[PDB]
Amino acid sequence: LDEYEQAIKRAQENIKKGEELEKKLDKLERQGKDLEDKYKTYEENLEGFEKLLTDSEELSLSEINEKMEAFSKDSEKLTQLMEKHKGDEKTVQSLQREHHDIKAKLANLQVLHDAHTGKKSYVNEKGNPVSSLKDAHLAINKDQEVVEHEGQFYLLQKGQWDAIKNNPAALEKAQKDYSQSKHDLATIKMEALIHKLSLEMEKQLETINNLIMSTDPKENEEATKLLHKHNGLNLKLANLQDMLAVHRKEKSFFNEKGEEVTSLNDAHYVIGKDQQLFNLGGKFYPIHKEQKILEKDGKFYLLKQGEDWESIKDSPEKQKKAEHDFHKLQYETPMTVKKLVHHNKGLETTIHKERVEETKQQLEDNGKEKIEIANNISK
Amino acid sequence: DYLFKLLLIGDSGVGKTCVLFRFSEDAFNSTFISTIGIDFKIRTIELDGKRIKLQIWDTAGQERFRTITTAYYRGAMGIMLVYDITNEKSFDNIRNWIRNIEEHASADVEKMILGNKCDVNDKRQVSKERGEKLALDYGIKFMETSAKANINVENAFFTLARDIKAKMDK
Ligand SMILES: Nc1nc2c(ncn2[C@@H]2O[C@H](COP(=O)(O)OP(=O)(O)NP(=O)(O)O)[C@@H](O)[C@H]2O)c(=O)[nH]1
Ligand SMILES: [Mg+2]
Repeated sequence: LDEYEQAIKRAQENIKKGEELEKKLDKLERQGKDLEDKYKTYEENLEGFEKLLTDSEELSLSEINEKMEAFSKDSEKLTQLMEKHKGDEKTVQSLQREHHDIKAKLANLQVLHDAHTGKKSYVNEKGNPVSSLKDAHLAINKDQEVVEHEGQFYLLQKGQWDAIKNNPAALEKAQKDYSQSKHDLATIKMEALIHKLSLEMEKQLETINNLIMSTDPKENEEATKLLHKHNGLNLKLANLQDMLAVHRKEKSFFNEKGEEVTSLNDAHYVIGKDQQLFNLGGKFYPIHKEQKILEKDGKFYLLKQGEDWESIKDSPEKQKKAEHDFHKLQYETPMTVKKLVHHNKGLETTIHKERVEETKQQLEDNGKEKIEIANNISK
Repeated sequence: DYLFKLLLIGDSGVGKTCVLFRFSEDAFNSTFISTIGIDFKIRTIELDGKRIKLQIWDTAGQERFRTITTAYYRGAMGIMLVYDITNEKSFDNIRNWIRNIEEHASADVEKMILGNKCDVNDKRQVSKERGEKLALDYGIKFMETSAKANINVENAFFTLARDIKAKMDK
């Protein structure tokens, strides 16, 4: 009948779901091995990080010049915009900031360049010439030297030691100059690492593309293996940005217990210089140092630390502002890169099995379902 | 058969990984799993009796993860710029995303703006009109989406594909 049409197509339905479901049930055996390789590649890169700040191959002179060329074509294009919005002071100021940073990026690359032409020389901790940046503590030039009065180091214009060792003021600005120079070199190193890692990552792009196009499924799956490596390098870049930011006192490292800490290795969190880690029963939120979070009647409020319920209890729009302010926190990731990766790993591992079973049932049901539409049609 | 490469960009938290997963697997997960770097999904749709394979690329929203994001602009045919209607900053930042693209992606790339999480009017901070105003200032299509409720997600991708097939057919 009508019914026969609606019964055959009531099993046309069921074999549509015997197949797009059995698709998922080995395609997940799939994705979990993917998940396995992904976190393995990630952890390798993370473990290999410290052992890369010291042992990475340097930027070639060619790479240095090429990255300086690129920055210059950015400083050029920056001024063009600066003189397009001439008069709009608040964007001209914005672009001046962007232009100043590039300028400083370039002064750093120039040090690297000057050392391949030296021009400048690398020097250890402290005084003596070295050949490799990994060994360098300072980069100085031809009319400067490092003297080591006791366990205390000094950076001065060459020869002028005698005009110095009897004036403490000048003993001081030269033990200061020394420090500032060690600092600047550290900055240069992190940026160099970042540039080096960037170049390496950009190169993998052509490759990844090919493996994707490749009709051979064996090659296709190899693009995913390679993406993991690509992203592993990105984990390293992220650490460096975080380090640079802390190094520049834009940010702060904190350990598991929200104690401020100096080094990445001890850090579980990384947040703004003017922020704190606020606890909401077993979870840290990055907020301003002079803010707090108040809970009342299952509601949450971000307020100045002065404020409390009384401050806003008669103001409705205050309350809603403090709730939107709190709501913006929700997807903040104050965690350190390594920590985030471990966090994400637990979340994905959990959810994978929560898709192992649900789909397994979804197949069990669709074969139970088979015993009904086979039943009806054989009538 | 055509083959378009699509790029999702936008601040962390706005829902890029989620609209991707709704369009590609028709699934949504509330659990925040922040994106560490690029990956892609694949979906073949049908426009004008012709197959269109969509190769769709997710990116990392967190600043520390976007050092080389401009390098991904290469050979993107379309770019969805995503923000969160319940987060004004994420919306303000679209200006910068847009600029960054003008400077680093071909002037030819197709661009759609998506105000995601439109299923959360109880926490809205950006008016749908501010949305379309912005999109009109820049001359790019616009649309409010929800990856949770599956609102306008097929829509957004079909439209963007359309505008590429258009320009490409001719
Ligand atoms: N209510 C609602 N929640 C959503 C929607 N889209 C995403 N979310 C939620 O918002 C969070 C952020 O989603 P996600 O896709 O990870 O955003 P993202 O842009 O990928 N972040 P990142 O750049 O850091 O990877 C997740 O908790 C997700 O469940 C939506 O349309 N509605
Ligand atoms: Mg994402």
